[PDB]
Amino acid sequence: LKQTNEMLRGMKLLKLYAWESIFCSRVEVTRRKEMTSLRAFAVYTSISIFMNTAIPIAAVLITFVGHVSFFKESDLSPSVAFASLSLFHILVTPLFLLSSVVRSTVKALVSVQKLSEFLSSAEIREEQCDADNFCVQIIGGFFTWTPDGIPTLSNITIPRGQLTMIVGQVGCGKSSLLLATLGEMQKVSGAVFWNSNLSRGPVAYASQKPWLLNATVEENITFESPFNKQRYKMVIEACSLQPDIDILPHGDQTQIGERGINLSGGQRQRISVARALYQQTNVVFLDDPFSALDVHLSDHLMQAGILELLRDDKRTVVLVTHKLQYLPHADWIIAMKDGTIQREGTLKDFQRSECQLFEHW
Amino acid sequence: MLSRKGIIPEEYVLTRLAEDPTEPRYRTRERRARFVSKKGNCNVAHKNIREQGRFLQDVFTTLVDLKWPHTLLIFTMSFLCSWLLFAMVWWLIAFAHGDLAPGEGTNVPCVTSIHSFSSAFLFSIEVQVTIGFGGRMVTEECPLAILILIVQNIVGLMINAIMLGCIFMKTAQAHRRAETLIFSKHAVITLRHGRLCFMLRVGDLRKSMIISATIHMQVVRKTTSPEGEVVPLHQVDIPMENGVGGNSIFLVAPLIIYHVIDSNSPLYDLAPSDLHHHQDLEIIVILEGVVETTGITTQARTSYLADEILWGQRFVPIVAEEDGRYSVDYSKFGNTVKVPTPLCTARQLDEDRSLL
Amino acid sequence: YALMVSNYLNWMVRNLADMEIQLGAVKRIHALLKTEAESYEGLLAPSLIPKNWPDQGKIQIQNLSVRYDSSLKPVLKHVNTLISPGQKIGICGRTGSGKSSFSLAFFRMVDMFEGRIIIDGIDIAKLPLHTLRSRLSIILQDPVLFSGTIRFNLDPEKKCSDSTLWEALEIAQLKLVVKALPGGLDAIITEGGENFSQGQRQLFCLARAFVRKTSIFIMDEATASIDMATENILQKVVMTAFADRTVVTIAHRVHTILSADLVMVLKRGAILEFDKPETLLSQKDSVFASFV
Amino acid sequence: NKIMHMSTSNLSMGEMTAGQICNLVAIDTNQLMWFFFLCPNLWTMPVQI
Amino acid sequence: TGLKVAKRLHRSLLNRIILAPMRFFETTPLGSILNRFSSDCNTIDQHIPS
Ligand SMILES: CCCCCCCCCCCCCCCCCC(=O)OC[C@H](COP(=O)(O)OC[C@H](N)C(=O)O)OC(=O)CCCCCCCCCCCCCCCCC
Ligand SMILES: CCOc1cc(CC(=O)N[C@@H](CC(C)C)c2ccccc2N2CCCCC2)ccc1C(=O)O
Ligand SMILES: Nc1ncnc2c1ncn2[C@@H]1O[C@H](COP(=O)(O)OP(=O)(O)OP(=O)(O)O)[C@@H](O)[C@H]1O
Ligand SMILES: Nc1ncnc2c1ncn2[C@@H]1O[C@H](COP(=O)(O)OP(=O)(O)OP(=O)(O)O)[C@@H](O)[C@H]1O
Ligand SMILES: [K+]
Repeated sequence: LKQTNEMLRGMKLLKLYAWESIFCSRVEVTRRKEMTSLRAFAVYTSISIFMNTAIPIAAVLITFVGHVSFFKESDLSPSVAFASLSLFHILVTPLFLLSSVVRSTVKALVSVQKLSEFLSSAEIREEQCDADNFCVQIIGGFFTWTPDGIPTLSNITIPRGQLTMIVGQVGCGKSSLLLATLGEMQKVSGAVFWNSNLSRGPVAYASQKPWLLNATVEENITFESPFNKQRYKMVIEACSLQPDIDILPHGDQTQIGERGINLSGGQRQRISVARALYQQTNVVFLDDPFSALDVHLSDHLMQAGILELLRDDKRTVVLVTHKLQYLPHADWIIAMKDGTIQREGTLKDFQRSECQLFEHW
Repeated sequence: MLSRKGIIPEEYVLTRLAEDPTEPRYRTRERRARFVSKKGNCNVAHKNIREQGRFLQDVFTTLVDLKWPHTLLIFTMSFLCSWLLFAMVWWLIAFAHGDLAPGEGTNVPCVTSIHSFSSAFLFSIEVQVTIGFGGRMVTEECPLAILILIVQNIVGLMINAIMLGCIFMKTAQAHRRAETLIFSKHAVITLRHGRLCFMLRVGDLRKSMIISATIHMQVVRKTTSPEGEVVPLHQVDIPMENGVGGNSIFLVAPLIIYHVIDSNSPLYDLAPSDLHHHQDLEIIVILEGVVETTGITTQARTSYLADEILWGQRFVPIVAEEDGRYSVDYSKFGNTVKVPTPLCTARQLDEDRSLL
Repeated sequence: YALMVSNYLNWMVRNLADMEIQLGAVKRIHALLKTEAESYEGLLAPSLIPKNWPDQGKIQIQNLSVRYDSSLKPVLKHVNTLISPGQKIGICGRTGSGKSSFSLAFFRMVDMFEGRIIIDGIDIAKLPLHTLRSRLSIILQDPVLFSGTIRFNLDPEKKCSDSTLWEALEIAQLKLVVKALPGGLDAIITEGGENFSQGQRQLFCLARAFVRKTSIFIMDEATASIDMATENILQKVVMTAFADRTVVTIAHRVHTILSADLVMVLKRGAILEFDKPETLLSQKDSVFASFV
Repeated sequence: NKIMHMSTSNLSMGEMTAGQICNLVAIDTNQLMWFFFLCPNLWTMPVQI
Repeated sequence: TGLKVAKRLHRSLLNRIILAPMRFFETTPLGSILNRFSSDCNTIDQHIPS
């Protein structure tokens, strides 16, 4: 089934290539290998049917033959024989089905064991264990991924209306730091404080790996939110999803996402980050919207949407992206290198360090 | 045993999405509930009602207001059971006194010439229905026999009295259970004398006309007040645009219930855009009155939806003046035909007068 | 027998419902078997009418007419053009009604209310669909790789030559990657083609030339066609074209279509004027305006 | 409910992927369900025999 | 009989799909094709004979 789904996914290429006949033979050969195993299922279920259908007959044969010929206990009166015949039917149902009961009990023991191990697996950290706004105050900074064994992240140190932008290399504690801030990482030491002014409140999120449901385009974008005509239209224009929703056969009702309509990495990233903007919460967290997209002008459209949203709502935005089009202009940069935080260095403060300021521009 | 599920595999499956079938029957049903039906059978769920106690008078009233074939069965069963119950106890008394015993001339039975239960059944029939043949009759010195005879007569009188009362009130009231009042399935909004008017047709299917017919029209809408009030089924009464402003209507030949939509009228903002089925704009027309023959007040409500209202249509004329009398073509009673008319909004229509 | 009548009747009804449910599966498959088939093979003499392989790259058109969605066919109506071997006949027109007109009708896998196409004198339309497509190398738009033997993805099922095609394809693109590819001749563990990039499959499409000595390329550029990858693609294509190949290109990228000897700008089934330098871009006020 | 409290670490997401957990719901819970269907019969069948 | 019918029926279905036109793939959803090729096939393969 996995082999043939890949075959039919690339229908246009296979049909045009005139390779459909060759590839059909490959699927047929696999079925022929499976047909031998299917023979065993069919052959051995006949034995089950035969045994179920011929065991009661054999039991009746030996009982009556033994009583009448060999043992000769008494005569074969109609009353005793047919009362016993009915008893054979009533008693052969459980004698035949007791095997399946034992198998069900054995499967139940296995199933409960597996569920018990799942219920006793790793669990996330328990909740609640002059910025003058929703702020993040980090001083200690001793986090890690695994609950135990070689902690890695350490010395992490980092208000509203703040377009903070963490910049760094691959693997230098960029996405892990954001995940640790969200509260889904393991704490070793320190004290991270969440200040709520407008335990943490709702946070918009768009991870590096795009995540989609299997629902309509508007349903995927809304994420269990009331439909707003102006808001829904505004986000898609910023994300430039109008051509992409038009090419869809149903328009804005196609089953977009996993187990739905196949898409591309760039399109998934845009819609994933688009949903975060629609969230319209006190804080907004983003993680490299253009990392998987090689778009040249869509970054400008994203900048227009971000700047318009930032002016309108002043929600805290941490846009951690490696895009060198709006890096040094009006951004609260901060660099974490080699799996360690370095400094909350502003644009003017970065020149004091003079590490990699000239690389961007 | 003989079932396919001798052993359940319970294996996981991988079936891709296929939701919409060929038949659109899944989304075909989209009807919205109404608090008054077209046939006048209003249906509102009076859920969570305080448990008012039930009384035996309700059962007695249900006997009075039953149907005709059911009343015959109830009373036939009542009469037959009454005779049978008393025949049984008559048999007991005769048995307990030795009357049912073999022949003996010394004793005087409590009931003369009572031998079997068949005679006991016949004796009870004669006593309760008061036929009184006299071959089987009561005797003296048996006080229980006198007592039951009194009880049977008293019971028989009350049972007969109920039957007469039930029959007497049946002929009076059940005659007034017929509704021969027909409205129009679909109403119209037309242009009469320059002013927009909402019109519907109502006729009488009974020769005897309804005396003092009063018409009440109400717009039902979930009108949330600007101050903050919210009401789910607010009813706004609508005038009639009659010759005197009253609610009196004469019903001989069907007429058009035309109301001029003005500033006072809530329909001042009616538009064909808000005429779709899923719009909360419903009209209720109620023509109360009393039928001359019986004297019982009659009511016949009807509900018109926005989808059931046809904008810019005219009712077909009905009454043709023949040589001797007037001809009514009830076949074309509720048939509405189009006519070139303005299709703007009555609120927007005020500009036309202002412009002119 | 009377005692068992009860449970017999119950299980006859229950199994009948199960068969009624499970007999709908065969009903669904019969609906699938009722689909139509266009044409297994054409009506021609296979002895001398066709040739072994069109290594030239010349195609002749006699009032070509295309059809799709028979209610309306506004694409490729009575268009006639000639094919020049070794050139770059670029195609780029209106995004909505002129982008994928020629591309859809090229491989005879679509309807045609009229038309006549012959390749090097042999009857393309009259020849079988599989036979016609057997010797017509093409290119894709999105990166698709059949999981399994990666060599079988590139090399054909027949596998006339292994080392020569392998070395030539490596030189065409990713020589170090192909030579150092752990898959080798078998290359069974494709793993969905995670290791390969988007443009690598295009070289496999080009491998058909080394596979089948087919001059004509049905090219198409989309899905992040980088400048460097295109230049490598262009370098391999022009090297192949100089020897025996003939290039046909359709894409919406301005840079790819700018460096074209001719042009086939198509809008709603109408082809614009074709001239040598970018179809006379300087004189024309339509292609030049849209280019910038 | 345990899924909501579950951790999204690489070890807790690779060894037990979404499919493994989803398959457990489908397969394992149905197996336990059917055992409760057949549980009264397990204690009764010996009595009938 | 059930086993051999399933073996014969599957081969016929696949040999019919290879002859399908381009409009058939571009109009009919793949999920419906997979359903009739996987779910329907499994029933005939395993449960239909029983
Ligand atoms: C010479 C002989 C001639 C014989 C000819 C006929 C003699 C007639 C005698 C006059 C009295 C007979 C009464 C008959 C009543 C007929 C129907 C009638 O009027 O009932 C109506 C009333 C009340 O009952 P209800 O409506 O169910 O009330 C419940 C509820 N709350 C309601 O109001 O709707 O009325 C009642 O129904 C009465 C309520 C009493 C409640 C007591 C409950 C048990 C009653 C029976 C046992 C009595 C107690 C034990 C006595 C022992 C004596 C040794
Ligand atoms: C969806 C299954 O839901 C059921 C669940 C039950 C309870 C039950 O013991 N079941 C298994 C038994 C085991 C040992 C095979 C079974 C399944 C299919 C057919 C018959 C049977 N045996 C039942 C006991 C007597 C002999 C036959 C009954 C009936 C149903 C039902 O609505 O079909
Ligand atoms: N979920 C995880 N569990 C355990 N270790 C992890 C996890 N994610 C990352 N790591 C380890 O920590 C290192 C840093 O990961 P991190 O997510 O901080 O990188 P990054 O710079 O944000 O990456 P990217 O380029 O994907 O944005 C990784 O190279 C890996 O060794
Ligand atoms: N000739 C008639 N006799 C009796 N009732 C009539 C007659 N004409 C109309 N009605 C009643 O008037 C209402 C609708 O009037 P109209 O003239 O539009 O009939 P209609 O469109 O044929 O109605 P329907 O579909 O309900 O039968 C209905 O309640 C219908 O029973
Ligand atoms: K009398």
